[PDB]
Amino acid sequence: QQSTFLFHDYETFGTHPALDRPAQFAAIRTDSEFNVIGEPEVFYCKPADDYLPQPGAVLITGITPQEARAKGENEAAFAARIHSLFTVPKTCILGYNNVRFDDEVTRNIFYRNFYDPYAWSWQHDNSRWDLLDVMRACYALRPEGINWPENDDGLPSFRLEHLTKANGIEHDAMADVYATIAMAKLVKTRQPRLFDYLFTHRNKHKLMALIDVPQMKPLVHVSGMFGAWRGNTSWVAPLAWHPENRNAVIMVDLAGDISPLLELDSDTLRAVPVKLVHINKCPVLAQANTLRPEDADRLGINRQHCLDNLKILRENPQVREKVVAIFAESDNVDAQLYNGFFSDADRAAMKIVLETEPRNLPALDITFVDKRIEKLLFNYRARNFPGTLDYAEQQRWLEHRRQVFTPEFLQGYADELQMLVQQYADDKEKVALLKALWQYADEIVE
Ligand SMILES: [Mg+2]
Repeated sequence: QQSTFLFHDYETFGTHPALDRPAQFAAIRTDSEFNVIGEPEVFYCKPADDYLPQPGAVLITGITPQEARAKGENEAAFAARIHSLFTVPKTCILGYNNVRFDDEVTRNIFYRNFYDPYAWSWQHDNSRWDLLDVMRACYALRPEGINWPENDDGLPSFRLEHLTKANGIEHDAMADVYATIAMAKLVKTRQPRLFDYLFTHRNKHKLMALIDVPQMKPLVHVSGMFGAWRGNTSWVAPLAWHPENRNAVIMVDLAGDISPLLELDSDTLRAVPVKLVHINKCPVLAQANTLRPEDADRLGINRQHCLDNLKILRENPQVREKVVAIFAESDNVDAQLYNGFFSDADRAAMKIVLETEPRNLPALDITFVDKRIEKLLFNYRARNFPGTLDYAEQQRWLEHRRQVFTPEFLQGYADELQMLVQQYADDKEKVALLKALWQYADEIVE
């Protein structure tokens, strides 16, 4: 294989990557230089009948539940197609905001449909990357040559549509994917060394090399959690590694007020200028001098304050033990991805479910230990393969739907639609989508 990039993007029916359902996936493969080498891959996911989309999401995407249902395949087949693209060897799977959103959608789709939620991103020399934190890093650290738009609040905006507009990039189903490729080419051209640096440091071992806990060696870190008001940037120092999470290091934000850290106990601590950096999540980290004096000035970052805090922290190493202590501590199976890793035996069993013909599942005679699996398998069969359900199973599914579609939920859904149709009365496209959402809800739930 040669190294490739797979740019992708989901449209979904709501904001929650587990509890809302996907609507559409789009992707295209490029070579290592961002030349398109594949065909556009665009397809839909039929939503199961235990779900109503968030009206807000449909207003954004323009994709109705009727359209995804008519054009889509079941989530099992949707998952299969995405897994086949993602597991091509030597693929860097990337998008725009995928680390915090799309990748969580992928993990949950794989989880619900009996794929490994994690292996795709690293096996066969694969990786992931995310152009959102690349753009944020450019603004903070190397803003030359790119136009940086402000939003209506007066803050720098990193919405993809704003950055393409501001930089002369033309921006159907493939719009977002092609815009993301355009942004990658933009940074590679205008900030070549930073682009190379950020690409190389997507690798967790390269990130590890930057981390010197004994010395509390300061680093620049660009993170959306720091806020657009300071260009999402600060100087941080590593205090300790997370006592449970092998991939998380506990950083102190040196720009913060460290008083609570010094003069408060770990229980009270559990603002507090502590954050986890997850080395498997493409965090932006670099040597402290990567943030140049002019840019620190521009972003309002106070170097002396950071250095004074760093000095205090180094002179008080008992703070390390303190922060380690901080981190030393629903019944919906769809929400339970992070309730733990499955055992080896359970993954083996789940693989048999995956590789068994849907018509043969009712007679499958395997054993699971993890308590999530019985429910995962029932939902998987009832959502994807409802013609294979026996009478008792149909009754179970009917009860499931009744438990989702509570009186409070249905009333609130009707209320939201009626509110939105008044609010958007002058937008004829939106009014039409809302009427479609009402009609779908009438069919599914009333
Ligand atoms: Mg997106």
